[PDB]
Amino acid sequence: SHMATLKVIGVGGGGNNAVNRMIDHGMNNVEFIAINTDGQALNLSKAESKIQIGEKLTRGLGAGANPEIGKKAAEESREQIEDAIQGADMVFVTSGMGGGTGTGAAPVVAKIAKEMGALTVGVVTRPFSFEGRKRQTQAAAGVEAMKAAVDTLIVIPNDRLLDIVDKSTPMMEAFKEADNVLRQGVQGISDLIAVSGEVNLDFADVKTIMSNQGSALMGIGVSSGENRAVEAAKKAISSPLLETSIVGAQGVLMNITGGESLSLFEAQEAADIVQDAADEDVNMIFGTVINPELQDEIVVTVIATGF
Ligand SMILES: Nc1nc2c(ncn2[C@@H]2O[C@H](COP(=O)(O)CP(=O)(O)O)[C@@H](O)[C@H]2O)c(=O)[nH]1
Ligand SMILES: [K+]
Repeated sequence: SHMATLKVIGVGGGGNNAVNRMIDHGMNNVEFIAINTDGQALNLSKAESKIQIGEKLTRGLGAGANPEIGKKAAEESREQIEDAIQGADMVFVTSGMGGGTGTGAAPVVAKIAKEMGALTVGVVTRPFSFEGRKRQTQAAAGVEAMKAAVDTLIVIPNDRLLDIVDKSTPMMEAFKEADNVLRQGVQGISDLIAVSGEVNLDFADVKTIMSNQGSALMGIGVSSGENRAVEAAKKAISSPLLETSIVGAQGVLMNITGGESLSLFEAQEAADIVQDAADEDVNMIFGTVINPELQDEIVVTVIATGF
């Protein structure tokens, strides 16, 4: 009764890319769905479920950077999108904003998922500044449309990738770092749903922290040794890639996983790190999992909303 069905939906080129790379990484008990106008992109997708939208509009090509085409394509394929989502308790929609299919279709996909009762999370990118103003303006319109259609939204400005690379870092490695935001969020929620805790949080706690909230932060931190709880908590909340930082969070789900050495003192330390960084009076849903396979490692999972 506890095993909520999670689906990750990539919409458009960048979304499809993220799905392919997450499948390559390995991720079980999550169903992947690839949605695109671009038939050739879908032919290369590794997702078990593929939905080609807008064939009568685009003749099987991509949207050619036109959000109107992405929106029309998704609206006309509503039933096929519904069929793929059916059964979902939680849907993550990922897309690169600024082109046509992601910008236009991802908000339609999210609205369909929300009206099917799924807890609906968007994780989307904004374009690099070097792509120019029209891409950014189109992306802004997509982001606003996404915000209206999801329960929670995580935006990754691609310009932040320029903050974490050196002059040689392969573009594909930078893209994998952006992928981690979505992948680790999904994994942390999957683990929370599946693993019974000593202070047990479940999918109903996820729904409470995320339903109808707007901006969100999802983070995981892992540390060991001295100060592990503080360091893990800091890692969970500190991503350089996020538009929405922890500052201003008024609601937090925090789950700590450790071995039998997990101390009460360090749990409070981790909670205090999150509360202080939010710089608000935070309402916390606190959970603890004891994994005796763990020795000195501690894992802190954070979901923050209420901005
Ligand atoms: N981090 C990241 N950003 C991407 C990727 N592909 C594309 N983008 C970005 O997503 C934007 C839209 O590209 P797209 O290929 O998704 C256009 P469409 O949705 O029409 O297919 C691009 O302008 C670019 O900013 C990607 O794999 N990783
Ligand atoms: K649980």
